[PDB]
Amino acid sequence: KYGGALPASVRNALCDAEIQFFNEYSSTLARFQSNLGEGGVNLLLHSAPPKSLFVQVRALEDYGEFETSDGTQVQLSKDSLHSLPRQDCEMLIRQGVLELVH
Amino acid sequence: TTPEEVLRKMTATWQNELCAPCLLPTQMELVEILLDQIQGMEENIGKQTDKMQLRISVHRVELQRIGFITSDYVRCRLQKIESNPHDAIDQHKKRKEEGKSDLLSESEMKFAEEYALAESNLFQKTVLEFMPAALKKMPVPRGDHDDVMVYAKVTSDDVGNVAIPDWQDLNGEVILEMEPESCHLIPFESVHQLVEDGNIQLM
Amino acid sequence: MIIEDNFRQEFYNKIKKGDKSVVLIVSVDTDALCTTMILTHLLRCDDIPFSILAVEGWSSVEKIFADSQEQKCHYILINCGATRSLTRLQIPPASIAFVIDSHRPFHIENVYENGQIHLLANPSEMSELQIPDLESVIREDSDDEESYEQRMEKIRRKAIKREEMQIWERQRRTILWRYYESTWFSSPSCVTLLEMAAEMNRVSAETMWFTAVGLNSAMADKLISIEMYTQICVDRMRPFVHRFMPKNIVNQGKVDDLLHITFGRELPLALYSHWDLFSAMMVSEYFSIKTKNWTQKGDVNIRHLLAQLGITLHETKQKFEALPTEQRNLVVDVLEKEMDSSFATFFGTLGYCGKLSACDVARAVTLRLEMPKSETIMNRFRSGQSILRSSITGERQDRLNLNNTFTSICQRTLQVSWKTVAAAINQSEIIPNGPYYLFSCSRSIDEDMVDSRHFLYNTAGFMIRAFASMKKGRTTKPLIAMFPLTGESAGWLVVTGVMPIATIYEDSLLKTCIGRAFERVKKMTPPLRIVDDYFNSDIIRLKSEDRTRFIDFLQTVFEGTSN
Amino acid sequence: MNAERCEFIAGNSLIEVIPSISDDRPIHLISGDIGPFEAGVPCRIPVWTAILMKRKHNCKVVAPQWMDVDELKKILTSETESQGLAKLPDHFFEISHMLVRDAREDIFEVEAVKSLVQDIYDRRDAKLRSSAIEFLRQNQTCHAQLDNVQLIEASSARATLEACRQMGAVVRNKHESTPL
Amino acid sequence: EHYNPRNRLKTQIKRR
Repeated sequence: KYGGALPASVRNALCDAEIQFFNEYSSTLARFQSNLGEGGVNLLLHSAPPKSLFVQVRALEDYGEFETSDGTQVQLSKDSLHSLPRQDCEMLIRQGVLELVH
Repeated sequence: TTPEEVLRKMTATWQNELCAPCLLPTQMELVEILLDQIQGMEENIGKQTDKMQLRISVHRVELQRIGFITSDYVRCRLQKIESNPHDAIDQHKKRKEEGKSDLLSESEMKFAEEYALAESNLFQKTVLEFMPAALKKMPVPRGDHDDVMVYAKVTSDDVGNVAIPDWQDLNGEVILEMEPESCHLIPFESVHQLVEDGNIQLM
Repeated sequence: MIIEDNFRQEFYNKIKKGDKSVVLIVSVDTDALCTTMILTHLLRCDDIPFSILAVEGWSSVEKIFADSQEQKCHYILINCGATRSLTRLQIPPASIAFVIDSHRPFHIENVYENGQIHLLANPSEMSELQIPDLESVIREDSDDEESYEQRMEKIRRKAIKREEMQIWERQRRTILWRYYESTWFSSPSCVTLLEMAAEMNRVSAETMWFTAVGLNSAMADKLISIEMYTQICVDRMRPFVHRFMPKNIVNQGKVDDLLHITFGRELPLALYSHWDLFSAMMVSEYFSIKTKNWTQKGDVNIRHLLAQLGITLHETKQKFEALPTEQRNLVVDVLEKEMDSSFATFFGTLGYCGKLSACDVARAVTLRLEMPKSETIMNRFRSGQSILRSSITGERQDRLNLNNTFTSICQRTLQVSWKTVAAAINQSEIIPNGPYYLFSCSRSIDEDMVDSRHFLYNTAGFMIRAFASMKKGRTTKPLIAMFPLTGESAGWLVVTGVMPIATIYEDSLLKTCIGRAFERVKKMTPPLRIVDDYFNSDIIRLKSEDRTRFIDFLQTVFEGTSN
Repeated sequence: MNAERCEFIAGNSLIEVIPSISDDRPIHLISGDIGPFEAGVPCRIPVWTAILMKRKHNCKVVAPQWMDVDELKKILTSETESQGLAKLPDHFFEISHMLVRDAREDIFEVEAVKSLVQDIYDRRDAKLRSSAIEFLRQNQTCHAQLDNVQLIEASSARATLEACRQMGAVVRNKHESTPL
Repeated sequence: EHYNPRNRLKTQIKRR
């Protein structure tokens, strides 16, 4: 869910053995991910069938300078609209920096 | 063999893997070929000086589709392994003893062993170290896919006959004929071998 | 630099070649919204990444430029940037600015920048702008620095050159003082982008509809004359109409699933087809001035007028949708012949859904953009975008949102403006103050509406003609209006003004000078607490304490121009 | 498996378009070569590529032959007369919905085509409902034949699989309870 | 030279 991290409100409910289990499972999953192809694969990407190449997004906070995979710079600042490639900013959509605009 | 054939085989594998209730023999070879093809096309586009033209967009959308297929296949198999890791290792060893094709690749087997150890640690620290000495063994459930149904379509010409349980008399069994265009509602264990051999497509 | 031709090669290809990052800076108004809607479609066809920023004051543009000194950008400025020198704002040294703006005149420094600035102009507009030649306004003043007899000769030549420099400066100050005489609006921006997209063959009914809405917004906001609107429709818009007509009616009358656009006659009433005709008439300028309905005799006058025209009271007082079609056509013919105007507009139809008018959609988009000021600027921008997209679909929820927008705030704005004018006349708020008339309130009826350009321009233009109809000899002076604010802007006033009724325009352009008068009031000493951040020069904010000194200073300016 | 993945598989079909752009070389996709393009001369490409070009105004889509009104009437006649499900073209409903969504300008006799497709869907839905209801009264067998079912029709009807799995447990309990 | 997937597949067959 979202990015791969536990909320503080969830972590306060756990015991130490469960926290250890989360860290062991995350390390095992990353180690498996590193062996796919040459450079590894992020399995949180392509979570649904792709509808289009570009997405329209609204920036929710002053993240600052960002760069696409083609080397184009973008200045993500609060209350601004962008049109970006989907693969590049899917992670920021998951982490809550951007939201989709319909 | 062409990449145009490899992708077509991979799509049918993906559909069967989504529909089947348990773990099919592994096909990571096709995944590795298609990932290498994605990387080669990416570097070839990177050598271009002009990118605002139609060809580059068509190529990039095709790479998007192939990446979706491979990622969804690997995610489905990992979610199947996480439900019961010891049973997966047991079935792989039994197929190796029977001399059949592999159930798990090397990386999948390594992931299964490491996840099994990580899952064992939590139970040992929470409960099992406090038990009396007789009750310190780790429980592992048996398999659960006994009464599962599927929708199945026949594609090969010469499939032959299939046996199913008899609900009028469960001591015995009933024999069915599979004509080569038909669709059936049928138990999975009757069609398991044909799904492995590729003579049946699940729906 | 001014670009007058060849816009695809001069402007679009330089963005398509992708060396720098692409930013749009947009003024928050309806015409700018429609221009943005066309331009981003053209970019998304070619898969160019871009970003958008919305502004409503010069200080926001200053902050955007100030934070960006290390970047490299193609800036595109929409309905802002023409009337102040951009180089005195901190343009980043590596970036380029393109300006697409309908304000006039261009600032002379923006005209004669070396090449960091490009200004797009309408076809053949250079023949009318009458910009001064370069050496009369810009000079290499750096080069003014420079035996006994040779020393004396150098003293003589320095005296000669200093005197000729002063002669040239006197001519230059006269030329610039006449150049900055007035402000005015040229053609709307989105027509140019429609013409540009027609070259690329990426024009459709949606872009045509957006252009029609953007053109009608300038008419509804009292920015351009009816003659200029008619000329734009005859010249530039007519070649596109036959493309999108419902000519599939020839194919067995078949109602297909596509948007179709037609052009034709229309009643100039505000919201008559989404309302009832009596209520629509009683808030308009024309029928209010004709019947004098702020007085006691207004109800009797309008009843007698309807009896003369031949329309029943029940027909006027039921909802306009309820009438049969032939009865509707008869009533619309009678009222069109009564109002006697040359107005015509565009209609859009989609399936079995109700027909819409571009003028009505323009009013809805404007009132969702500009109000209320307690909401954030991006939220107002997104609301206007949603309302504009709702007009090109047959979906039930979208059409329900559009009808709610029609039947609440569009009605309420007209009613509040009429109440303001009626209270002004009935309690004699308008007084002479020398060379101009002055209007001031005890309280404003709704302070969310006071800061809107649409509300201010429409209300003041109605008020001066209503005041001048009561008594003869009132046509030769301008009107100045002041409204107070409360709450978080307690102690402030909003100030604007309107030209005299008797003014004659040499052509269709509607030039005004009252924003220039306010601007020259600001230069006087000791300074006054005036805020001048808006892109429109004839709207300002003033501290409540400086009202008396402001009245005296503005009288000094108008008297000094009378001298 | 769900409707989005059904549409994803349906995108791999081939369809004919007429370009307005032109190009010299072929395009070497991993799924095979598709080019070259000449303006005004038709050629066959995948459906996803056709929709991608149609959004960019680079082509005109030519509808399939089974979207003719006479052909749709033939399909409706056969579906009405047959007791079981009649045979259809591959990915019939998915391709119909995709083309009505993205390319309805190029379809001819659009409302009649749309109404005929809705009629075919309505009565095939009723046939599948009646077959499943009649199956769930059974106790003697755990098998049925469902020839010419589409993939999206199979995807929408997965409650029957769960119901049959639940029924099998009670049948097995009765068999184990039979005395000896 | 014009890129083609088949040459890439032949190179990977030689690699593996």
